[PDB]
Amino acid sequence: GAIEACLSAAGVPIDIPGTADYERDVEPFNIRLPYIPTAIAQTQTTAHIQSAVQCAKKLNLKVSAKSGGHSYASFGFGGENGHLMVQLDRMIDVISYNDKTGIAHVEPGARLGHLATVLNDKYGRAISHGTCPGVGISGHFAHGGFGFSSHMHGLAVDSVVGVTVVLADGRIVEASATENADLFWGIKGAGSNFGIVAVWKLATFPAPKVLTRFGVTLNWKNKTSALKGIEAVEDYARWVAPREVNFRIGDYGAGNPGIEGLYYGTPEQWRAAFQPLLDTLPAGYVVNPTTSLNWIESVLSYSNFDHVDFITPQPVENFYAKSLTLKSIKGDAVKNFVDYYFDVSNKVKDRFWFYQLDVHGGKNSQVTKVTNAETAYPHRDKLWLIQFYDRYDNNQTYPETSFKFLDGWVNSVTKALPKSDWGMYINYADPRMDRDYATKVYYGENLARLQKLKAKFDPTDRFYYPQAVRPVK
Ligand SMILES: *Cc1cc2c(nc3c(=O)[nH]c(=O)nc-3n2C[C@H](O)[C@H](O)[C@H](O)COP(=O)(O)OP(=O)(O)OC[C@H]2O[C@@H](n3cnc4c(N)ncnc43)[C@H](O)[C@@H]2O)c(*)c1C
Ligand SMILES: O=C1N[C@H](CO)[C@@H](O[C@@H]2O[C@H](CO)[C@@H](O)[C@H](O)[C@H]2O)[C@H](O)[C@H]1O
Ligand SMILES: O=C1N[C@H](CO)[C@@H](O[C@@H]2O[C@H](CO)[C@@H](O)[C@H](O)[C@H]2O)[C@H](O)[C@H]1O
Ligand SMILES: *[C@@H]1O[C@H](CO)[C@@H](O)[C@H](O)[C@H]1NC(C)=O
Ligand SMILES: [Cl-]
Ligand SMILES: [Cl-]
Ligand SMILES: [Cl-]
Ligand SMILES: [Cl-]
Ligand SMILES: [Zn+2]
Ligand SMILES: [Zn+2]
Ligand SMILES: [Zn+2]
Repeated sequence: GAIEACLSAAGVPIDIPGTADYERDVEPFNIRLPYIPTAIAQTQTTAHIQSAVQCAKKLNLKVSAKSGGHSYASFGFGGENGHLMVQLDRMIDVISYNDKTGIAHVEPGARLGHLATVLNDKYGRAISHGTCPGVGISGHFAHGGFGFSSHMHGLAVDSVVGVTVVLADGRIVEASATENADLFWGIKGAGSNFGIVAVWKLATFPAPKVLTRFGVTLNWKNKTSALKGIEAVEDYARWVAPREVNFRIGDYGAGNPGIEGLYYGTPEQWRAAFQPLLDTLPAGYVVNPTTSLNWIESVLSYSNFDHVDFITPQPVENFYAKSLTLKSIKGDAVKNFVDYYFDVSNKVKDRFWFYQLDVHGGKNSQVTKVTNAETAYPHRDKLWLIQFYDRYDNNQTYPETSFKFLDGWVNSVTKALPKSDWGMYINYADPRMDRDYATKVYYGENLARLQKLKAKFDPTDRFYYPQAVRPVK
């Protein structure tokens, strides 16, 4: 048909329904949420991306880029059927590395494990990003990107010093502090809104040689212990936690919470640094043996796979997820959170679920050294980044009634807070919110500026998806 002909006329490779490449490319990470693009352009160059955007304009189509395909909402498809999908995941190279500056230029289809492998093995370098090796660089970096080096070195987005971008009108432009700084600001936290990033330009650091993985089995057997433990962790996070300590509270055992973390330094330095928290934890915790690691080893250690260099998708999952970013969990919020934890969550046994309470902000958190005004990322004044995840087996249907489980847990916290105290993180995209509400919680104090920038760069909503920022002149 018309779109296939258009793409082929411009030399853009297209997927053919029924072939291996098509089946691979069209499969969402979240199989709860498949969409059917009108066509898939499997791009190899910037020029391909550009030509694909031209065809979209010619045929009046919406266009969506898919990088690693990890959108919890399948937004890489456009979050609905019938978009032109620009499939980026064969564009995987570290294009160049400058050893005077430590800056790398990277293609937009490189996955985190692959990015980390190439930068380590070829250049001895590292970037602070997420833990999942199959996550795409573009979705991740465009909206933040949090992991076990973030307390020490900041968000994935904070490594970004420039981009090459294909705009809605087909132009290719550079953005950085010194050129299209307004576009640059939007790309850094809300990047899916403003074009298709074709090259990431990224500051790196020397790959650390000395790292310690640590863990604490909390043994919170009841509401009271959990309430006291979460209070104690917030205290340590807000006022004490050194830069070198990166951690979260996680429960993957419906009642077996643990601290997991990464410390920049030796096991003995970790213990001394963490002791103030261990001293205030409810009694009964058990400190796990530490593991000594270098950089590449730490990448493998938190990956949940037997390798990290992914150039293909990871196995798919079938799930629903939600998020919160909070100034503080103290007060009725934690009370309500723990009530639900014990009276509802721990009795949910028909599928796997977890929460993670990530130490995102706090006095010594590198994430907080950037303010909300400085990039699109709006969560700089939030101490907690919280993930809620609800997963069924791939041979089951996610039940229509199951949504109320995560909805109720999140409501347990939000009902206790003024709206100004909390947001939501679009890297944990939750499609069950209308366009206005979603963008309000995803972008906080930066939404109004983002709406203007949207009117400037994508006034026809060419890159539309249901939780894109609205263009408002
Ligand atoms: C599946 C998965 C997700 C994880 C995991 N671990 C995370 C972690 O340790 N920290 C985090 O901060 N986040 C974690 N996430 C969530 C991911 O961060 C998000 O799901 C990312 O958005 C995934 O990025 P990507 O794989 O590239 O997702 P896509 O679905 O392809 O696109 C997302 C979004 O971005 C737009 N987009 C893609 N490509 C571009 C370009 N080049 N330019 C502009 N916009 C782009 C898409 O259109 C879509 O809107 C661990 C696991 C296992
Ligand atoms: O769905 C598809 N889409 C991809 C993207 O076009 C096709 O790949 C191409 O197939 C071409 C034709 O054989 C090869 O020359 C080229 O190297 C290869 O990338 C693949 O054969 C086809 O099944
Ligand atoms: O953002 C994220 N997203 C993914 C979800 O897509 C999480 O993966 C989970 O991490 C858990 C903790 O290791 C595992 O037990 C679980 O099986 C695995 O799916 C990962 O820990 C988290 O950082
Ligand atoms: C919770 O567990 C702790 C551990 O012993 C205990 O002190 C406490 O009595 C238990 N329950 C309550 C309601 O405190
Ligand atoms: Cl094929
Ligand atoms: Cl809409
Ligand atoms: Cl709309
Ligand atoms: Cl308007
Ligand atoms: Zn590789
Ligand atoms: Zn306290
Ligand atoms: Zn393997």
